[PDB]
Amino acid sequence: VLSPADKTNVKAAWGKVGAHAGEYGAEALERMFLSFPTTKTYFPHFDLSHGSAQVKGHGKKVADALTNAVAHVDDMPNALSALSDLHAHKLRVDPVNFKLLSHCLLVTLAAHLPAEFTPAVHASLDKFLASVSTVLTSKYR
Amino acid sequence: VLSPADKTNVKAAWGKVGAHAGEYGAEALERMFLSFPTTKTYFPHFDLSHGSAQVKGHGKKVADALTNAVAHVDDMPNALSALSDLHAHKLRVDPVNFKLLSHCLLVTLAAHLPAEFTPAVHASLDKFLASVSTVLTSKYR
Amino acid sequence: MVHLTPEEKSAVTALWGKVNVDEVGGEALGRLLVVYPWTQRFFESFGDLSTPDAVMGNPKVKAHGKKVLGAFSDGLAHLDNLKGTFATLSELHCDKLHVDPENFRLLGNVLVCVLAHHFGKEFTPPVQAAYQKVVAGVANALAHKYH
Amino acid sequence: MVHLTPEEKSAVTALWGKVNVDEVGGEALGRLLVVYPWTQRFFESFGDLSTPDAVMGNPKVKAHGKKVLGAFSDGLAHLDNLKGTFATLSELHCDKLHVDPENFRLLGNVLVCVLAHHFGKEFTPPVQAAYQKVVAGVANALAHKYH
Ligand code: HEM
Ligand code: HEM
Ligand code: HEM
Ligand code: HEM
Repeated sequence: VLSPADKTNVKAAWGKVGAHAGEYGAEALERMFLSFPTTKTYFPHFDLSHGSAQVKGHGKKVADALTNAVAHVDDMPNALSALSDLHAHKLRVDPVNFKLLSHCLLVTLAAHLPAEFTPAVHASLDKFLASVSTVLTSKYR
Repeated sequence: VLSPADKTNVKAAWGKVGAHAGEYGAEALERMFLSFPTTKTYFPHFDLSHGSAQVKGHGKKVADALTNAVAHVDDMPNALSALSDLHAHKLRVDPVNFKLLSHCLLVTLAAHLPAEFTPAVHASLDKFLASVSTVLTSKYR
Repeated sequence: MVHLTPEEKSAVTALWGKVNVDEVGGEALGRLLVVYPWTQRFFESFGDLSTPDAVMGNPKVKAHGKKVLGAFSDGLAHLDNLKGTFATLSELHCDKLHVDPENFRLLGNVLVCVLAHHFGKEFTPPVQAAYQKVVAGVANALAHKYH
Repeated sequence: MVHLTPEEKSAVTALWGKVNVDEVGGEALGRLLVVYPWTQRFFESFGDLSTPDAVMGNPKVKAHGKKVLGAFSDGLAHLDNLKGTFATLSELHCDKLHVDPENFRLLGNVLVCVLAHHFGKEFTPPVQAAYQKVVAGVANALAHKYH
């Protein structure tokens, strides 16, 4: 469960992400594809080369969804409903992969938010991404 | 989320377990210790020899908790509140280990319920154990 | 994968001799598709997978199960060299089929449940332990050429 | 276990030359205890672990952190024989300490986070990938003698 301090941490850190959210979403995917090559099996239709516009575009979508989640932190399941439907019924990404992206998002934030990426903030962000992951995988079976 | 059909499946299978719950809980532990030796790291204070009173007693307490959960499948969080506190604050078992015991409980039920362990019941029990695991890990952070 | 003691090897070979490969193959693949429905993503060309019954009775599922467990079966003769034995298959699953190796682990656990259901009390804790090592071994061998 | 392309190797080595083991070690262990609090079960004798500030400022956490990363640094020097290198410590962690090897994986991930935090833009996607391989290697080496 996200405590009030968790919610404050998340909104503050994401606040600072601001306009770079899209750039960071792409970087996180890039990190994921290089570090955990099995994740590439879900994007056989993409050009996964460094700088790919497909990765950049997808990065923006992932980022926008996370912004939406931050904005609706008290009402995540409803806000992410269509996305939970999509992952469960069409994309069908193994639940294990969510932990890999989550880690990569964390690494990306750490690399860009020296000041804000405190141990307390790190913990809150990890809890937040696990909550998002839980919701997205909620309707798998 | 357990569907109403899931709930029916679980109560049916567990009903059949009946009075052997405790002997089954012990066998599941022995299966876990043998197949996933890293789980022994949480029981250095136990005589883990086959048929030890410690393992039999522990197997019984595990089975009782499961029975409690089946009885209160609509309100698991509340029913297992005390056990979730114990696991989060005292035992502090890494969450990965819940998946290993759940798998060994599934194998145990499969080996003892030939007639009842249909694909649909298997699916329902898998989800049920995942839900129990989630509730027990709920208060970790 | 880990250590198979000659005893643990023998316990594997002995039970396997009693397996109906085609039957267990169909059962394990069908149960994978029922228990972890996301795995159905590769099989939309197999037709009707709407219910447990439809899955378990689908002839394409049964036929694919037979193929998969037949290769598994052949691997049991090469416990000493799984990586070599599964290299080309590893490559194919990565490069052409795009199958997340996590599916091999899921199948392995479903297979263990199937054997347990099939063998009852003969599937003892030590026998399970040996098969766990084999299923993890096979999964590792199939994921080895992923890149 | 670690398969490193020449480039990934020199990448690893170059970054490690700039790490203050003392400082990064204390950071990595403290963050582990904060982010995954259940890991505190091995350090009951370390003092106050009650809040992030208590954890991060604990001298025993700082001391232990230094010890662990120093042993970790030695592995960097024997990337080709991680298992031989860590055998003794593997046994110690199993037999005397009773540490679930899953903890080695959590620490490896926290370490990556710490390096990214410390080095910023220099910790590029390819560099991270090389470190992920190393960390997995190390954790595997440490879990090797478990029984
Ligand atoms: C924080 C976790 C995640 C979030 C918020 C997220 C969000 C999204 C969004 C917003 C889309 C676009 C949907 C649309 O086109 O309307 C999408 C699609 C997709 N996602 Fe997820 N995703 C997450 C995790 C994952 C993971 C871990 C994987 C696999 C490794 C994955 C694989 C895909 C794929 C393959 C698509 C379709 C992309 C395309 O065809 O362009 N996602 N996701
Ligand atoms: C289905 C999941 C589980 C259930 C329902 C469960 C239930 C229980 C129960 C009822 C107790 C006894 C509480 C008491 O004495 O009042 C207990 C204790 C304990 N459990 Fe859990 N458990 C589960 C998973 C695990 C796992 C996966 C592990 C480690 C691999 C574990 C390790 C322990 C330990 C070490 C104790 C302390 C027992 C002693 O010192 O006698 N549990 N658990
Ligand atoms: C023990 C694990 C497995 C083994 C030994 C195995 C083996 C095989 C073999 C021998 C083939 C035929 C290759 C050929 O065309 O020459 C095949 C194809 C295939 N496998 Fe695997 N497999 C395993 C697990 C899986 C899993 C878990 C999935 C997905 C859930 C999967 C998906 C596929 C698909 C989609 C094909 C192509 C089928 C077709 O074109 O008709 N396999 N596999
Ligand atoms: C990078 C992986 C790790 C390495 C290389 C490592 C190395 C070491 C070394 C060199 C020692 C000193 C042994 C001695 O007393 O002679 C030690 C002790 C210890 N380690 Fe590990 N360690 C690692 C990860 C961990 C993790 C993740 C944990 C648990 C979270 C852990 C728990 C301990 C404990 C409890 C001790 C005993 C300290 C004491 O006596 O108070 N270690 N480790």
